[PDB]
Amino acid sequence: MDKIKQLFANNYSWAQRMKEETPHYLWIACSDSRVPAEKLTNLEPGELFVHRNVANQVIHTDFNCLSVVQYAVDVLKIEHIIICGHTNCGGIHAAMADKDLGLINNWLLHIRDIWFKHGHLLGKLSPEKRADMLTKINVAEQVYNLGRTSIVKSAWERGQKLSLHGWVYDVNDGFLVDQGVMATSRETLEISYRNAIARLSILDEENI
Amino acid sequence: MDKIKQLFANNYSWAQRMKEETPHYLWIACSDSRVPAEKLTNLEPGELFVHRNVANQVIHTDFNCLSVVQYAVDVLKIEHIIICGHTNCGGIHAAMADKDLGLINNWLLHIRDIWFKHGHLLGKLSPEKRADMLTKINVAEQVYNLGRTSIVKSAWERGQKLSLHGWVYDVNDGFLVDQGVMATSRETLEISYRNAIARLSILDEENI
Amino acid sequence: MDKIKQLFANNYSWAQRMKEELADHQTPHYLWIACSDSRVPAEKLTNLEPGELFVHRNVANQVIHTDFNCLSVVQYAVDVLKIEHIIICGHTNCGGIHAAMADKDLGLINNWLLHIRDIWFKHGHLLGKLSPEKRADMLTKINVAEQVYNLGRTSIVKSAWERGQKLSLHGWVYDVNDGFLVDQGVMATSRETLEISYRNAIARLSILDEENI
Amino acid sequence: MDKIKQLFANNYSWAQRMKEELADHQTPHYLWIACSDSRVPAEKLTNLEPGELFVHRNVANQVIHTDFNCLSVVQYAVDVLKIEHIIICGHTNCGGIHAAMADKDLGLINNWLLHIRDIWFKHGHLLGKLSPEKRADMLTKINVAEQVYNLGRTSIVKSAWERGQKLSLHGWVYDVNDGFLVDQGVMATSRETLEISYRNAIARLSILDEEN
Ligand SMILES: [Zn+2]
Ligand SMILES: [Zn+2]
Ligand SMILES: [Zn+2]
Ligand SMILES: [Zn+2]
Repeated sequence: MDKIKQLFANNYSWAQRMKEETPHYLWIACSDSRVPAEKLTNLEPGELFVHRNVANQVIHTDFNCLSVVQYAVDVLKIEHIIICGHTNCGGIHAAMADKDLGLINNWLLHIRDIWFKHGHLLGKLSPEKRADMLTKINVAEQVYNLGRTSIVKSAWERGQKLSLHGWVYDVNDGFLVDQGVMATSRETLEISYRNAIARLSILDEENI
Repeated sequence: MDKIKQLFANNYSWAQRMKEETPHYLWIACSDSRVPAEKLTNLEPGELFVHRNVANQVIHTDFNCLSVVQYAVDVLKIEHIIICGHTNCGGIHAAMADKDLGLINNWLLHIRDIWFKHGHLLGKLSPEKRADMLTKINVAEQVYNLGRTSIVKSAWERGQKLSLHGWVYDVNDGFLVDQGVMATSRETLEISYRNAIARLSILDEENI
Repeated sequence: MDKIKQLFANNYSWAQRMKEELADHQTPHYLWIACSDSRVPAEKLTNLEPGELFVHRNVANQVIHTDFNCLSVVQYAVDVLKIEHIIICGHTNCGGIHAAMADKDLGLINNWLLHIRDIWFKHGHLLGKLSPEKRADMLTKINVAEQVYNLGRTSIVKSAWERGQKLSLHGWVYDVNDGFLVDQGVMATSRETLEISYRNAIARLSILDEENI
Repeated sequence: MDKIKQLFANNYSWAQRMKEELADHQTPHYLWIACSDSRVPAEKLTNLEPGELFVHRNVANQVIHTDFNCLSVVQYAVDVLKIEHIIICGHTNCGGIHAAMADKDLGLINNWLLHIRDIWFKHGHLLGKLSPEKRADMLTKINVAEQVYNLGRTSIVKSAWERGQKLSLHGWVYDVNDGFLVDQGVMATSRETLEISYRNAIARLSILDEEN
């Protein structure tokens, strides 16, 4: 192992070079995302409370992610939760491949369920565009799952200001693109989710 | 919603400025650590595969983290997993506080079990230093847990090259500090864990 | 307190009776995944010999993709105990199904039951074609079919099949008023037979008797 | 395959018999958390009226702090069904305890059982004083004590107590050779009684008869 030594070297050089010269958002992103949230958003370290998992999921009964959410909402009183996906997501491609990759396959079955849920849409899409579309639909679905948590519903019910957001950044331009699901209440969840799916389901003439 | 608008402005300006101008590590870090791993390690982007949760835990039965680990080891063939803690960890402080914070308290009970495991040590330490020591002990314990997973044990059993590391990022100097648990095998895990705890139990003349 | 004291008295009485008036069946041959409501016990339903059932019970008998607890029961049952039959058993008048369908925030359990609500959505057209007082029991039946489908898609079961291990998956429901086990159609000995039977089962359930419309 | 066909014939036979020869107990009054081994069924052990038990079973009857499955059963039982008694029941000759104690990689289940191994090491001094053939049954007992302790530290149970809701936690073990439920000593109606009873139970288990 030389890569560990290289990492210590780079950390030392960075820290030295730098010295020579209340979080407000919960950010839920993917483990294989290339650009850190803070870089994408030009925020100061500490501004974001960050959870990262494979393919940026909010699975209904994932104690890990739900714990981060409950802590953020009920304890940190964070007012904004952002789910950020990205193009060329290895998690998404892994979910779409037909290989048993072992335990991770069970995690990615939730994504496969989303694929089936939108099977009519994705079936009408030319196969090479399907990954990008799934990546976007996934973000929309994860915001919907987040807004359906007991944690978020309760926060809203008691009058706590809390907004949910779902974006995708394209590795080809670094722009965050809103996928259209934005919730500040259960009604705005339902409406913007339906709206967003309808919009995502309009395919360019690369159909069937 | 101004904070969200600001984020889109920063992102746009960032990506414009930027244009006009195989992961090798699994990095398991804390959701409330402030400096991102990518910056701190000053590596090539995409070099890190990142999981972040509250208090950088590898819980034996956490599907989320174990999935990341299995994926990283069995599929990505990553050779280095690093658990990184950090000083002034809100997760650790939360674990040590006697408040019911709701669901997150269940997540942090694993940390409290670690505190009890090392209760004699921590009790001999002045109260204002205990959070600091628990944070370090926690990293050693999480590396131990990681090395005890079926995934890591199997990887080693079949002769796959895989190392586990446990560091703490020090905010006051930006340096990664090795906590001394470094495992390339079950035997090196046992020894370096025992070695690490023994070293961490030497308290500065600030006893009782 | 009196309920507990009475429980010990019931137990002591039964155990002592047994004495002055299981070990041969060390390894169970069936895994029974069922609901925590435990209306009619599996033993009563099946009249199997003592020890033959390995049992997991959770709210509304779910096999959630990423549930470490259930997946652990399944993996141990299949890879360690070498069980060749897994049965998912639902039941009518299921409190979990009823809670899942109710709008109330019951707290933590709502998150567990969101998986059943997803299933409800997944078959919303069909369930909307049913009379209101028939919907819970249709959702109970559909739930069981979906859980067999989930079980058969686990890495655990698929790997068992892929390496030639004999394993069958079953999904039944009984009416709590009569105790007759009814097969819901999803029965898998392979990924192919899972696909076919799952598809056929949903198609069959979508052909509504006019009583239920 | 014949086993299944037989099972349906048994069922039809029993159900048919019943017809030509539960609904009054729609809400159970006990939560029974026990092992998937299900050696002597809870109904047989307790002789309760049909429907009185709400049952969760998993390998080696664990209450893991972050297990959504068990915690969901517990929260539904406490907050929704308003159950006032939760019982954790272990049993001798537990395959999960035996698997926990063995060094074999059995795959995924090993991760679930790492929690039992943590308990094994937590009480490593005690368990080393026992004769090898007595260790599994001692770990079974300690396991139950520790799971009651975990249950009583859940946010679900602490909140129930905090708000004044009547709730008791129990931890029993039965010998598969005789069916007598034996109380392992951790019994909590409050956080304070949880602590005292937990400490007392471990102390009592630490006082060894003959078997060294
Ligand atoms: Zn990704
Ligand atoms: Zn932290
Ligand atoms: Zn039920
Ligand atoms: Zn057992």
